[PDB]
Amino acid sequence: RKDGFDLDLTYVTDHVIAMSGEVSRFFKTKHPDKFRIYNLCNHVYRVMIDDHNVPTLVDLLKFIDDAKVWMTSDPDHVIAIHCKGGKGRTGTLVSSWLLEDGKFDTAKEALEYFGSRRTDFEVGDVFQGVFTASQIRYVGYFEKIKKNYGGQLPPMKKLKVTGVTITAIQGVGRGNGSDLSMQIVSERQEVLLCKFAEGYNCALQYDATDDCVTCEVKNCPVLAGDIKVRFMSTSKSLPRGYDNCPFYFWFNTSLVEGDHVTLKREEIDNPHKKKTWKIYRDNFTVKLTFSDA
Repeated sequence: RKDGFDLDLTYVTDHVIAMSGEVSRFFKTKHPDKFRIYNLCNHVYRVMIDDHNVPTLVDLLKFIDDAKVWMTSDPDHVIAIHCKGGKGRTGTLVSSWLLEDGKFDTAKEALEYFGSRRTDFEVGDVFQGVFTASQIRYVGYFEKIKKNYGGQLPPMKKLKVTGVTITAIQGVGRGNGSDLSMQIVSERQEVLLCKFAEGYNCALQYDATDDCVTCEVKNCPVLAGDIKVRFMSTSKSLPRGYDNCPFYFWFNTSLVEGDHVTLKREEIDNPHKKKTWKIYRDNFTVKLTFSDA
């Protein structure tokens, strides 16, 4: 800002920018004809990602391909990734790029580096100060793709949710799952809704001894690719976090191992924030049971 530019702009590296008339002016003078801008919310590449959500794995690989050709074609080329505040969504793509460009071997290091450069958190509180749990997971997904699938999408696995289990239920909503409903979202569309107490597409069992609820999930259509699962509540005590609900997460069907996915507190979106840890206890987990489809 010694040059007089007042932009919320960070050189994550010398050639990788994260940011939130003055902007066009900055790139025209500092990087004339040598910039590519990525809009997350004609040297412009658009990818629309909802606040506090992830790009699909397809969105992410498309971006990587586009970024790579631009970056490799000229030493002085720069990429600039912009968002609302240029935080979690921006960090997801930048960290993925940093992994692609070889600067880091692991997602954890890439993510932590982005957080240290972009924010004044620095290392320690980066993971939940900057990213959602799904955002962390998706950069981890990209790491696995690069290491084990040659930078390409894994073989498609199609699944159906046959069950959901939630542990440490006491103190969450009404404490017996009766306030809860579950929505499954694929490609921006609701594909299943379960209302627990009522038995609407499901059957609820509450176990007071194990402090858990288990719900048989009925009528799930075939799920393929990136799946968002949202939980809603009619209770007064369960706060809504991001995404207008108590808790939610994204996963990719083709990266599920075995017949289930179990997510710990820190792996679920909203409970990942420390402010909620009086509600979501250390043993709070959500597990989805699948069948092959």
